[PDB]
Amino acid sequence: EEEAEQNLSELSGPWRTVYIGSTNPEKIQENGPFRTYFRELVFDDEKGTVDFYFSVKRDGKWKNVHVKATKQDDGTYVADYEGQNVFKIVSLSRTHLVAHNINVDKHGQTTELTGLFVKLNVEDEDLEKFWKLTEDKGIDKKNVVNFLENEDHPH
Amino acid sequence: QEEEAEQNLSELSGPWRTVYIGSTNPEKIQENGPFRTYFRELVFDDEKGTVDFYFSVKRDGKWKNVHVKATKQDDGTYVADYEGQNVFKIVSLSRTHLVAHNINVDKHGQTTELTGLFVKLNVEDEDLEKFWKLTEDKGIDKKNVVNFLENEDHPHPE
Repeated sequence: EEEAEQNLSELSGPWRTVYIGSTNPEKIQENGPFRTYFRELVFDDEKGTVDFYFSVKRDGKWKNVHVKATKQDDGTYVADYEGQNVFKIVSLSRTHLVAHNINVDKHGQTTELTGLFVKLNVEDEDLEKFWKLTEDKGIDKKNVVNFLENEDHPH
Repeated sequence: QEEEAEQNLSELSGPWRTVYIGSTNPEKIQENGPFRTYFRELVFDDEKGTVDFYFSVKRDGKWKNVHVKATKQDDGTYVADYEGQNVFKIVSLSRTHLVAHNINVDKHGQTTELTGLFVKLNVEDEDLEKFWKLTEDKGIDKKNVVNFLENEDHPHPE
């Protein structure tokens, strides 16, 4: 029985959107800029930044987008994406993230958003069980596909 | 003569995703292969002894949503029809992971052995309550919240 030491950087990895709510429905409608499907998040304690990787549809086409946010002394984060944004983490753990985002667009219109995201956790012993099983059946390592990374880097 | 297995897998139902899939025959999991399956959801029914699989596959340029129902056997294994006959065995399971071994026999009698690792997307009640309270605090109407876990308008992994 052992567990990895908790470090903010240990929260980095694949994350997925569960729910997103908005005071302005147009922002999260089909082709809305905030109807974002999360791919991965990278937390950096030393630089005080969070990098967001997500996908969103625009002009009927899916786009891969990266946004870097910077921590403020008040602990909140600022990011530029379809206007200015102030992002606040309401609850966080090894498995979930609940946040509140304030957006002011290029016309001075304000929208407040709430979101629930969850982390996809892959443990070491489970990976080991899969690999031992795979060699037991005589399957070559080049004969296995990583589905998780394909979803994290769609097109 | 082993004894009976007390099986309560009902609470493992929910959204699950594919992590890895290995195969003795590479053509089955390559692009356009019938076994390059992106899992979406698993529903276990302890009373009927079944498992329903919901997943997506791309067959010749188009994306397909597939539903497969499997049935347990005295054996402890499950059988299902999908691109042939299949015998599925759960080798390791827990609230978050499933490691399985599947044997497929296609229409030409060819036997393929596959291994797989799948992980569960677990959404806790404590966190769901926190989100709904916050949502209410900001005056957002429930009609204005989008569910991203069960939504047909999603991105393609390939």
